[PDB]
Amino acid sequence: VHKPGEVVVSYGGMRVRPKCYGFSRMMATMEVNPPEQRIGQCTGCHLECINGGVRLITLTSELKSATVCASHFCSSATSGKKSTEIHFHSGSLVGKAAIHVK
Amino acid sequence: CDEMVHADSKLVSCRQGSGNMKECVTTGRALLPAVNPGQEACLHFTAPGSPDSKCLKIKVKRINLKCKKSSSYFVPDARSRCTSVRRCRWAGDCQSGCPPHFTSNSFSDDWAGKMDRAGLGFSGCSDGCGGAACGCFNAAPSCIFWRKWVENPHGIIWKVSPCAAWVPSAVIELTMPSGEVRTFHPMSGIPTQVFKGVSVTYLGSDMEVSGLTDLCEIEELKSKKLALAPCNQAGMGVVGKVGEIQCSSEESARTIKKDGCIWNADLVGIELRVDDAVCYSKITSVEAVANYSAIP
Amino acid sequence: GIIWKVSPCAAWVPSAVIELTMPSGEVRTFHPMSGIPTQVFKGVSVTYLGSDMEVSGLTDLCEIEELKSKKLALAPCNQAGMGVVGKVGEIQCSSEESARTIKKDGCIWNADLVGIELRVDDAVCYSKITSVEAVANYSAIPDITAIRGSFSVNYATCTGEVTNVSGCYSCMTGAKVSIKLHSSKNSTAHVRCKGDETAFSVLEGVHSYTVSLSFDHAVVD
Amino acid sequence: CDEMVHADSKLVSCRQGSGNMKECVTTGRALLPAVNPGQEACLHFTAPGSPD
Amino acid sequence: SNSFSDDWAGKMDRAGLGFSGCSDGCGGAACGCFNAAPSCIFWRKWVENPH
Amino acid sequence: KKDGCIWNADLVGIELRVDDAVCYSKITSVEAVANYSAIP
Amino acid sequence: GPIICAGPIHSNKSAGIPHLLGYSEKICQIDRLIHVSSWLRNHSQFQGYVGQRGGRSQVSYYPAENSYSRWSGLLSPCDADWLGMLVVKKAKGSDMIVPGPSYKGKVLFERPTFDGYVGWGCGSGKSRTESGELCSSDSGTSSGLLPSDRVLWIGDVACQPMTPIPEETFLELKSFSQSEFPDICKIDGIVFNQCEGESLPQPFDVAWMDVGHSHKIIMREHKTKWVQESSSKDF
Amino acid sequence: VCYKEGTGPCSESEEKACKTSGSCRGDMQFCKVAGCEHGEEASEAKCRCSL
Ligand SMILES: *[C@@H]1O[C@H](CO)[C@@H](O[C@@H]2O[C@H](CO)[C@@H](O[C@H]3O[C@H](CO)[C@@H](O)[C@H](O)[C@@H]3O)[C@H](O)[C@H]2NC(C)=O)[C@H](O)[C@H]1NC(C)=O
Repeated sequence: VHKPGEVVVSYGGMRVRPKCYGFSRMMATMEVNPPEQRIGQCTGCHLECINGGVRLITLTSELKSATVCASHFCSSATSGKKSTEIHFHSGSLVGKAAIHVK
Repeated sequence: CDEMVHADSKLVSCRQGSGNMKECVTTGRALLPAVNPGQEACLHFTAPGSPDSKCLKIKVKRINLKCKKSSSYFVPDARSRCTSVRRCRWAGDCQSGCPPHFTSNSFSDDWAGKMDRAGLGFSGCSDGCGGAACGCFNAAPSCIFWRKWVENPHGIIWKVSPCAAWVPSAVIELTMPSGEVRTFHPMSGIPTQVFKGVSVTYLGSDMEVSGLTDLCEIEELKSKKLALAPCNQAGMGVVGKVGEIQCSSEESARTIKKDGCIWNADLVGIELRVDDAVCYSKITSVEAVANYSAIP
Repeated sequence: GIIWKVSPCAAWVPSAVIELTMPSGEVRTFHPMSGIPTQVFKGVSVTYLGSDMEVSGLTDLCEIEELKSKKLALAPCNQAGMGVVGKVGEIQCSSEESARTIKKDGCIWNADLVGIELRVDDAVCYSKITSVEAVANYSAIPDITAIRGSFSVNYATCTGEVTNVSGCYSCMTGAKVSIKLHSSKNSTAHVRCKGDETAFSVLEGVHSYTVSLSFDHAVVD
Repeated sequence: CDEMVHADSKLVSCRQGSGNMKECVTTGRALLPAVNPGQEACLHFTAPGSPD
Repeated sequence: SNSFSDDWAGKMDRAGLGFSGCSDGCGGAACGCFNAAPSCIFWRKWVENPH
Repeated sequence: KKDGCIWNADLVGIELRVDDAVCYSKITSVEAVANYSAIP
Repeated sequence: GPIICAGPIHSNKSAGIPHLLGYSEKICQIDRLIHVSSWLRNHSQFQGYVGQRGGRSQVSYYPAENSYSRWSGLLSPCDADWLGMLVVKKAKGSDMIVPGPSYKGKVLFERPTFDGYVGWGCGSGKSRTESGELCSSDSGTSSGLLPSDRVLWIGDVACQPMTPIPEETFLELKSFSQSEFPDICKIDGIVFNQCEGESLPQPFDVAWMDVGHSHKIIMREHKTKWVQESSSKDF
Repeated sequence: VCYKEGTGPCSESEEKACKTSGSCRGDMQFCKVAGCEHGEEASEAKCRCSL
């Protein structure tokens, strides 16, 4: 008979005989998982002493009460600051001692 | 505010829509000096009538060096998969001379034409096994048809832009006289014109400039971190660059289905055998191929 | 014929040998080119780049291999889509099953390569082709990390009962310690906190066995 | 293994197909240091439940 | 370059021979009109003189 | 509006985005671009 | 064209075709679409002789060009029913149509599924002139002559005698299919991977094979292989 | 739009149903969210709603 021949499907380290090999359209479904989450939380910020001016170093005692792995930015003080440590890990009770010229 | 400049109210056209409180509409141009960082600058408004007037406060926050996204492109994580349907001659009846024309999208050989999970993979015949070993008893050889997929099971996507420049810019907050507060980032080293409401801010003094090599930014959609590289980019993927697949829809950046994104000739590693073809690849990951820094 | 398959990488980057252990118990081998951010696909996981802690340079050379496997040979090994003048590879042909004869179209000739010359009666044969050997030959051979896909993760009384200690501190392998346990279930163990050197990852059967692991210390705790 | 890094199991989605033994499906990314040649490196998996 | 049938057929153009073009295409749920393939955008430029 | 006056190829600064295009320019004012005197 | 012969044309419609023990006699009968009519008398209850002068030379399938259609030697699932390999079954209300083809003048179409093979029928005189499930009365179909007009088959399927695999080998394929499609969770209501809530309207088209077990298997990274050997059945 | 394609459009009792019902089929952007229950109407299909 005018046939191509027998079929064998080899699929990722296997050798399998098909009773019926074919393609067809099927009725299916799809799912979705909502994106986004949000966080906020009180932090203790205190100032032991200050030596701001032109000199880069200052003594600032701020803390965090949070658990998030990824830490966001931080900000500056008056008279044009940009703290060398804006992002610093926020998982555990790790205080942050910044530097300024205020 | 320490530095303050009043308007030029000589443009006078006010319609007395209400008698208790007046109304007026005006425009013009102004030249106010740059304020020190961390402070706000003012702008005084005057009217020919005495009692009423308003103000406008322009607050600066930061000075830094960013560059503008002249373009934008997405990069998926390519993988190379390849199938093989192996007819033999007089049973696939495929032409003695392999048809030099190849239909790269349908593939009527295996289920007519449908959506292809590859982005324009190629086609071809091959050399032919024939005889008792391959078992279909014809002497003459057999053509084999092969596919290549550029695929992405669980991608991590990067959007990139080749500014290839660095000019000072700042952070601005604005105070409409009504009481609105709208934020934006003006590229005030370049005479860019950002549009909002009624006003537009523009250039400042480039009191210091610096030079730097051909580098530009790499960012991740899950936001692993931010990365820097030589970061070559153009309309096409040049040899040896960071970005090969350059694809222009985030919602279509998971799979490879939008036409906008553009392949490389013979990029995927298809190689043949006596029975069927196997997959390899020569693509390079973004990391550790040409990396000159890593952001703290 | 004696057939050679060739590829022009024209580069050299460090790579290694990796064997993998699926949590189910599968063991699949592969060779990752971990100097290049290549992504090898298997099962659910994929491994990728490492640190190129040393690199070196080398000239335009690439590999020559024989199908009967006489031996392995190296050459300048020029290759492209076409056969350029004076190169190692003139006939470049893309089917092993059709590599004995010359019948597949994929492989590509050279203009006026074969030496036909005429006479007063009939033409005679000559050639100007060159063998692979002794034409241009310059030698003769004598932070690993992975990305996770959609895994297939699966899911009581137990005693430790150590037996002995070996000797190593500050040797690159560490000392090997043996522990004789038994547990009613098939399970996996975890770290000793005071060992102060490394974590643990043992796996046991439901009997009394011993599985030995490597560690180093100044004094045993 | 001497160098060992545990997973980041914060991705939690497990369907209780069977009560005696649980099931779960997860993914992610990991960064383990390169081990010395001739030795094997590990990767620990954790679940919110204790025993397994 | 003079009519622009896309937005109200062809009329007086307050620009002096500004150009035309398509662009790259946003497509998907983000731009919201649910087709996969990208979208062309048409743009004008005016050379103008208020006062 | 008169045809007699003549433009410059790609003089006006059109640039695109993911949604819509924004305006810029590279033209120069007559003053302080190349000025070598000012009449008393 | 014909495996053996062109199918007979007998004017008197009211005839029930009987059984035959012969192997090389039923194939040309299968060429005549004799078996599908028997399904109607069994489930649809109509003595409609199907496809006069048609054979396998004019029958059309939804995909535009079918290479497997050219090959009459291969065997299609509805023709695996006469020979006892597989059996097609009725349709339940929870089973839904696929909006692909143009359902004009039909009575019997196939649809291979995850579980089995499904056939749908209408009444005699109930012409099918729309994709809906509702069948429509009309006298324009009183004559039984139709070139596969009522016989339109979905999919491009090849079938053959097979030798099974152990149960564990089946379990390997089922798990591996789950890993390759992370997004797919629910199919035809049958669980593929349990997930959270899911949408509904989406037609779906991947290749598949059957190896003698309940759960169907799908693939995207497969390599086929074509061998033909002298088998007494294949004559 | 909803139309019975026989005796014209759907009824008010029909179109009000076909935002709550589960038998009248339709095209996409109408089944993902509005829920075409796709009643297998072999004969006498209910009225289809498209865009
Ligand atoms: C529709 O129903 C018919 C009767 O219910 C049925 O006819 C029956 O067909 C079977 C086929 O297996 C015959 O079974 C015997 O014959 C076969 C070979 O022909 C043998 O291999 C079997 O072992 C068995 O001995 C029945 O004899 C036959 N019925 C009668 C009364 O003879 C049709 O096959 C049914 N058609 C469909 C599509 O379901």
